[PDB]
Amino acid sequence: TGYDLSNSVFSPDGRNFQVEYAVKAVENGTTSIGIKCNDGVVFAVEKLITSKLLVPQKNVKIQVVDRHIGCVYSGLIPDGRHLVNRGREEAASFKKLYKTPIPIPAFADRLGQYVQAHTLYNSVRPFGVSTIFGGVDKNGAHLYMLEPSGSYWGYKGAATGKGRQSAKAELEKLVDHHPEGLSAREAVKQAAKIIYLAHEDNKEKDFELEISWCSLSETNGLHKFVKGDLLQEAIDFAQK
Amino acid sequence: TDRYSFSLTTFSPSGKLGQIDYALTAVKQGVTSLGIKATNGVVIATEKKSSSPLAMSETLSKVSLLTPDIGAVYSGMGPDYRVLVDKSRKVAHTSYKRIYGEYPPTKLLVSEVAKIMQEATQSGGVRPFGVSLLIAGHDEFNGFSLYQVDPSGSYFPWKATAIGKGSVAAKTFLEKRWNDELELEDAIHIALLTLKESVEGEFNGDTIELAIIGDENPDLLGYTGIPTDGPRFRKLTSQEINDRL
Amino acid sequence: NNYDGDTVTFSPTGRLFQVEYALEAIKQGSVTVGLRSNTHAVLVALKRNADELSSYQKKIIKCDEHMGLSLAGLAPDARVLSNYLRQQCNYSSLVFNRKLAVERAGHLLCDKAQKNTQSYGGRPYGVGLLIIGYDKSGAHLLEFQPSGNVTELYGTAIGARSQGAKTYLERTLDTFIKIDGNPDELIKAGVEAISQSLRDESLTVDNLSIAIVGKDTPFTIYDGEAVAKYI
Amino acid sequence: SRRYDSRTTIFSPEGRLYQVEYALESISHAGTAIGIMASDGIVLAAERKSTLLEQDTEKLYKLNDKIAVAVAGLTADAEILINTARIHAQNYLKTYNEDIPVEILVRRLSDIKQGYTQHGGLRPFGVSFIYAGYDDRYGYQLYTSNPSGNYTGWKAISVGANTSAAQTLLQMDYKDDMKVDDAIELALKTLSKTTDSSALTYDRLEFATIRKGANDGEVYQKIFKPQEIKDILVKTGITK
Amino acid sequence: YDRHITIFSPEGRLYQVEYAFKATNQTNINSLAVRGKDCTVVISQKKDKLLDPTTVSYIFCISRTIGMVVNGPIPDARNAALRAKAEAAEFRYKYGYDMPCDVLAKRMANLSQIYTQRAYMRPLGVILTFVSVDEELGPSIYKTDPAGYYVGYKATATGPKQQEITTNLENHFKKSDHINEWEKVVEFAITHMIDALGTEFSKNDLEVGVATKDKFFTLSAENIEERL
Amino acid sequence: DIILGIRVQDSVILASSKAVTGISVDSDDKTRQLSPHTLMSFAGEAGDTVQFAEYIQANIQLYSIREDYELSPQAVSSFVRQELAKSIRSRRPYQVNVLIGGYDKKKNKPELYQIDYLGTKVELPYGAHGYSGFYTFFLLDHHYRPDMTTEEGLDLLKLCVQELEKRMKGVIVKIVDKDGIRQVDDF
Amino acid sequence: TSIMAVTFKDGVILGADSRTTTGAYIANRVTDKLTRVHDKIWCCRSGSAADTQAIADIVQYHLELYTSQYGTPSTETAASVFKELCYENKDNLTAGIIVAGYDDKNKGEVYTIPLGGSVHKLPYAIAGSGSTFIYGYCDKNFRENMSKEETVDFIKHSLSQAIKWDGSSGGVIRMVVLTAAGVERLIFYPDEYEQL
Amino acid sequence: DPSSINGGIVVAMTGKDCVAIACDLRLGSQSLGVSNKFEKIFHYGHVFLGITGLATDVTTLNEMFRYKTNLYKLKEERAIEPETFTQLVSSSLYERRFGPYFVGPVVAGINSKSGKPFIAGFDLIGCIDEAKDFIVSGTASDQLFGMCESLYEPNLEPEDLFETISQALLNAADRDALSGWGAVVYIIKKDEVVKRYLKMRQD
Amino acid sequence: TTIVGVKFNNGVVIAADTRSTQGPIVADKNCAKLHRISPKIWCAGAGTAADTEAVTQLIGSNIELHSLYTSREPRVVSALQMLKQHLFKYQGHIGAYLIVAGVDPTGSHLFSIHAHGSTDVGYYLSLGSGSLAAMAVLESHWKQDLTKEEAIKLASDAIQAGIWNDLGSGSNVDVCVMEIGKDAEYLRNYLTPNVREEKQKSYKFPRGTTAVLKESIVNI
Repeated sequence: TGYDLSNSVFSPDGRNFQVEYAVKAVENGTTSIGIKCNDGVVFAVEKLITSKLLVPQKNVKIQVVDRHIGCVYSGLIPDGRHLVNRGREEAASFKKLYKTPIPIPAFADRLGQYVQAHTLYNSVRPFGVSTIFGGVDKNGAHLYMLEPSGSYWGYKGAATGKGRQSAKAELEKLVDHHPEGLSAREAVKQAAKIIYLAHEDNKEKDFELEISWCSLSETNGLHKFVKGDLLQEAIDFAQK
Repeated sequence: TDRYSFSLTTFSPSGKLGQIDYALTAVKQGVTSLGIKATNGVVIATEKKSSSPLAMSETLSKVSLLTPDIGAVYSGMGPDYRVLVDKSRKVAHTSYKRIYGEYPPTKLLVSEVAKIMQEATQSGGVRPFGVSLLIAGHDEFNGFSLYQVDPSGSYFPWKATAIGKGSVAAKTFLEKRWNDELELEDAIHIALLTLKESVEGEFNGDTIELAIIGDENPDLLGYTGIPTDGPRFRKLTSQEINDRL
Repeated sequence: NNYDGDTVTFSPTGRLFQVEYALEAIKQGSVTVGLRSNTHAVLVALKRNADELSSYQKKIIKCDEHMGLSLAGLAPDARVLSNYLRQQCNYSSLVFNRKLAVERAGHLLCDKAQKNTQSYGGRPYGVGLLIIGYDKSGAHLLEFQPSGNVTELYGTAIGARSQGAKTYLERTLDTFIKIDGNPDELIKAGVEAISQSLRDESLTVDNLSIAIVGKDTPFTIYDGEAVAKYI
Repeated sequence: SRRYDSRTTIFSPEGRLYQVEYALESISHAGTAIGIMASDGIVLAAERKSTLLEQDTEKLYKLNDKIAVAVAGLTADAEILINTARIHAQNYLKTYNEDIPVEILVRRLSDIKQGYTQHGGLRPFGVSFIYAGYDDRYGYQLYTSNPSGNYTGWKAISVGANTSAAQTLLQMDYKDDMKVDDAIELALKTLSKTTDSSALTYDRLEFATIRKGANDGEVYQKIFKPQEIKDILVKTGITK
Repeated sequence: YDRHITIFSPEGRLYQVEYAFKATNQTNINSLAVRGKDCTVVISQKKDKLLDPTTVSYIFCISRTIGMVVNGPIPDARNAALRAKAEAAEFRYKYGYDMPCDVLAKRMANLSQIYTQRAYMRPLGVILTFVSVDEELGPSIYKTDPAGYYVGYKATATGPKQQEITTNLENHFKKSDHINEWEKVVEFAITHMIDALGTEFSKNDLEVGVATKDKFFTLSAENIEERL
Repeated sequence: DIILGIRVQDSVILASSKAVTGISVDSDDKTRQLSPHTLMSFAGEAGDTVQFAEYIQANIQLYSIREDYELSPQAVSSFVRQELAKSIRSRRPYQVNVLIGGYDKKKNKPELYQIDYLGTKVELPYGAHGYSGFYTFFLLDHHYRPDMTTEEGLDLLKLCVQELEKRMKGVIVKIVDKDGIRQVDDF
Repeated sequence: TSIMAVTFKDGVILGADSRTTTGAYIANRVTDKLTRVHDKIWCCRSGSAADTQAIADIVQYHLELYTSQYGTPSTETAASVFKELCYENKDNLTAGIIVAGYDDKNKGEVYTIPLGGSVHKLPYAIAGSGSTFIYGYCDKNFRENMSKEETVDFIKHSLSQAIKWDGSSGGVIRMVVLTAAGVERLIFYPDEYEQL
Repeated sequence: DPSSINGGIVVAMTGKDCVAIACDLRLGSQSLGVSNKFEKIFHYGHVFLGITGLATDVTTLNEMFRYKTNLYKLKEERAIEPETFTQLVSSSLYERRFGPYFVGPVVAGINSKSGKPFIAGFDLIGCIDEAKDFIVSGTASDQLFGMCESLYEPNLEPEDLFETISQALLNAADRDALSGWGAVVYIIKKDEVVKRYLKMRQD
Repeated sequence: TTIVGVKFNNGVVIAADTRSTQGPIVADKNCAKLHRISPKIWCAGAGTAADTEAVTQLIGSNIELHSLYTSREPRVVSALQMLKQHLFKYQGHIGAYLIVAGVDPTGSHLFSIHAHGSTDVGYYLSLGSGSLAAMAVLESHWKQDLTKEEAIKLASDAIQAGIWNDLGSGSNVDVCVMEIGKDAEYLRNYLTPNVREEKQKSYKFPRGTTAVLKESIVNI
């Protein structure tokens, strides 16, 4: 009843309704997916072409933290940019203190603490984005997903946004059919296919596909966009 | 972020501070504790209730040494009492001992605790403490003393008193057995008899806490050499309570 | 509606109503059009006046020698954002001897707008902006909304009845895309586009303002007789 | 946190301060205090509100060697204000090497009270004070101050549960040429007549006098012990 | 109202604290802690093919000797874990010896009490169980709740199905404190949980934390299977 | 800098040099009437003296307005001493020495106080600041009597001023008594 | 003070003397200049005793927090934490530190932080007042992939010469060996190393 | 040296059941005598304090200690004893560890409950010196030490203690250029205090 | 001043002299230089007397509060750390040179602390202006295993050497012994080898020799 009008107010059943409303805001965004391969991570996202006047290949969504972390999000894009700026500040501080690129689980914990801190007071609003991020460190490849409540987990494959159900089903089938794992390029192709399949829920507007990856044997442990012939091959595979 | 710069305790149209009354209700729902003043000591007593049968009740003590000659007990909310005891010890050290080299008298320390409790009923964005305190002490120039401090910061000196669920019955019993000539042993016996009425479960040394402000204890003073150097406050072990039962 | 009191409250469906009210404030402003080619970028603005004895409200603000914008909505918010953009461009020039990119300025405006929709005690801005510039990557046009969303487009229009101008721009995209080296033709295309949003008024030298930036052209504003040849 | 603010420092449509009036109503339910000034001294008499427990070691307080106060209301707020007043008197003595006039201290306390009424978001002090003092300017002085920040000077005054009846009694039987003993008798008679109890015993009273002499110098403050109160009650005629 | 912030109800209650207690049971996971007179053992009941199982855990290593188990939502759990790690490190720096379990529990309980008394702070909907082998007290289990209340235990259980485990533990102790046996204590706790709840806990259904004299560690799934 | 003061049975007489220190042609007055029955004379570093004297005068006038009452000379001297003692510990201490003359109406007696820049207050029958004492104290010690009248005090002050002029122009002479503060014109 | 650290085939070895002086008076015959900051990360301290002790305490605290949050820190990370304190407070502190660590991947590593607050990674490092007298000998005798016995002998000879020529160094020779097998302590008395 | 600008000396001795505290009266700037009526001894109830050093610091400390003793009496409802006042003086002095008062305070009194005379001295930063025989302070401290180590006896009646302390003070002040323009002695018993002004050579 | 600390088989003993001077003039012939941080933790301080006393008092108050908070007996290392950090914060401007000894649940401990914050651990330590003679005695006679009686004798001998040979040290000897299972034993004036001989005469003046100008009664 009256327990939904302020943040950080427990309901009689032990719920925070503002965070659930933020999840509702997240559910209205576009579909963002992440796949963990044998030696890296692949991030894919769909961008709606609302008007033909939008300049193609501009308005980049996927963002980079340090030189090895990739981040994508679904929900209110400015909130995602705020979170990415905070993550860049955290990574810079860690690098300055300890002279080593920040490990992915440590970065995930710092982001989670920052998101959680916005559910503790009624003078602030929870973040309305769900974030899929990851990369490569000395321990290997890591993929994480973070929710508006501040809870995060590590995933074999993650999906968020309006077309999350079909994307999750496709990711589960992909994981089941490849127990050994997947290569980076095969992961890029599968991400293209899954984004195209998940777009079939929203056929009212056209979309553009954006793909990035961070792999040890393909990018030497750095985060790089897919723009060349590989992007066209992935698009052709998805449309096939 | 913190915008609670305004008082949460305000006067009702009838002239009553609702939050302090509600804190008093919370105190009145608490377990019984008692204090009795004798000619050569003071006794402070309380019941020890366990949240779980698997909990080691010895790790939780409802009677706390404030100074070597001053101790305290409470009825109400436990964590509030714990924080208040920490603050009281710190104020005793930083307000009196670091200035005069001596521990404060009982009355001044009670006044400091009362100031702390009052500040929680007028400062912004703070809930008043939901405890009532009984403080027993001894000082050179005033003798033995017993005080009661309320959630509003009001404190009163008592020859004997009780707080908690069985407050009225215990107060009547103590009124009927006051003669201005009791000794410490008589006061301990009276306290045990009064507690036996207000305890519904087992009544032994593991469910009662007793403390005394009596005579100096050179055994509880881990050094020798200074003739002027005693910790009057003493907590009775469960074995002694069982023996007295 | 109990969820529209402040900017830190979500609705049960996940909507921020103060942001939507600021967008509504934008939708009641005078129409402005932005357009660009591979060599030049142009802004066309229709001014408004209180009455005949009044002057017309300025709608185009210069940010730097290579960058400017036009506003639709609450003018003081446009002044605040324009001052911030001027400071950022000046900082880039002073510290790096570098001309600030248009995309980075859009990012800065997005970040500044986002902070006003998440904390108590502050309202979102009440203006939409069209930003044109020329940098090492060529000509750029951006659209900024007070929700923080910034988009890069070939052309657009904002304000009241801007849909007709937007449809005209969408239809004639391939034409004005290739107007390179002929600034007057691009300006005339923009004027024709903004003519689609007029209902009961005609363009005059008092209510029409134009701005242009380009490869060899610093950001310049034409008003009054300077636009008489474009009517 | 705007919802939870009660706005303790705002006017009413009639131009009244609700918190000040409510604090006055709160004070109207406290033990009665009476101050009477004669030609050669001042008498303060307060009625406790009682059990058969410790009394010799709550309503009468000492500010300096020449000024005392009687309290009606919350005791802890009164103690706060009394500590501030004692510090102020000592500061005045340190600065000017003279004893502070009564009116200056009273006005300082009244200003402190008024500040809580005008600015800030905190509740006012629910305390009324009766000041009895001596200075070289006017001699013996009696004042009262309420939560509204107003202070007044009185020949005879009462504050508390039965102010109306006590004031009506004091309007008669008071003369400008009375003595200290006559003032003591009048205060005791008024307390006995206004008391809502079976008898006016010594264990429910506090007494104080300020006069000249009595094994002292210019001015002596005497705070009556329970035995002295009993003797005075026997002498006057109450015999309770 | 009085049911939205931490102020007294007319009955002297604090509704937000009670609601945080309710929130502590959002995850349907039970945990059990026992002592073995030379070690302390805690066992939790971790319950999607897309998740990475190794990243799911409610058992934290606060320091070299102190371990923690949390009942409640994972964000508040990680908040409390970070706070406890910082407090233990500060204690060791300031006083020159390792922080004991009971003092850390008291400090966390004081923070919880501060939350229950200050309006702008909300309580954390978690229950914290600290285990160690103190150099002065031997095996130690202490528990703190959203109300600011903490106590030590001979053994303890947390979760929705905690009454059955508590009753079974009390019956075992009445038969007869502590467990007179770390691996044996771990197997005892596993069997106790199996008897209390039912079914057969596989290596993926539980997580085990063991505190010995100079260490606290967590067993892998292979070690848990070795226990089975 | 000549600052001198003599307290006689019913009054206080202060003398201050009417000289400055350049090139100009004026008749400087180094005294401020703190109250109708309290006067202060000052000497020391230029700038600091006038500022300090005006600050003290403003505070005393404010107190007099607030209480509708005149502070006694003792209270004024104590306040000035407190101000100087605070100043000596500050970042920029005042380098000012003062003589305070007054006529206590309650006690109906004249009072003279001498305070230095450190904050040392002394009540004296006669006092001086600077080098006036070194050349005046022999005469003051030989000739002073506590029961002297106003004319006798003026004659003694005239002898002191002549002695000062021997080892050097003119002085300003102020009288504080029951009728208040006045300036001597025949001197 | 004469401190050094030498990398060898199986790990690293730190060595130091034990003399503390207040001018001409030996205020402590038996000083431990080898301070542990983590289970297999140690340091040799030279300069102001108070400054080096405070820095080592702060570094140990920071590394404990790092271990609780992120895992086992590397030797380079510990050297960086030392470097931050030395460089940012170089106008108030006098500290020359040799950080020596072991890990499974990098084996043994040595970093030197001289006055000023710069960090240099070296196969071996030497510091202190008595180091100047052994710059040649060590440069003439250091090899790589030496066995444990050879490294012990090298450190013993070098420190014996440094003690012999430097009046501010002396006492016993303390050594700490960091290898995969763990941490080992060694001590050598004057009657042993003075016959060399 | 600020402590040697104004001059002055204070002595204190213990009797059988009595105490004595004496001071000089001179106040001078550098070498010119300003006042011969500057007393360095004050009392707060039955506790006596004598301060040597800067005259401004003497007055300031007297006012501050009067403030603190009045507040102590108001809160405690009893006068402060010499033993507690000594700790109060030490703490007040150490609170200015780096901007210290240039003072030489000496405390003398009789404990009301015990009746035992008490005496103590302080440096400028509050170090306490407890003595059973005597305490000296001022510019003529060495002369006072020489007089006291020779004239003092462990148990003296107040009549003899007066002569002893007076002779020590006078003979130490006659060898100090900055001390001596008059002299005051206080003889303090349980129920009586006597103040005497001595005759002196002046110059 | 001379201050020493010596360990033995089941505890630790500290010792000090009792002379405090201001230059060449003796200000206090019997001064206490053994300070009680806690009932079984004692510190002996040289350098600035006021600094030593104030710092020991502050650290003792904090240690007592910490012991109440933790419900445990104080440890020597805690006092060492707190003293060390407080002294290092002031960069040597607090002139306290301490020997801190004690017994705690972990055993017996002896440490030395300098005014800049450096600390040392040793079986035998000396500090003060007479520390050289005391250290000469300690190096001459200290043994690895000592009984309580031998340790007391050795510490007293070192303090006596400082008394005899150092001008800034003298008068009496104060000792404090702390044993693992016993109470702390504080021996004030354990040895008093400097007792002034009787004077050649008595200088008691006859009554009436001092001239008096005025007399009055003071009301207290």
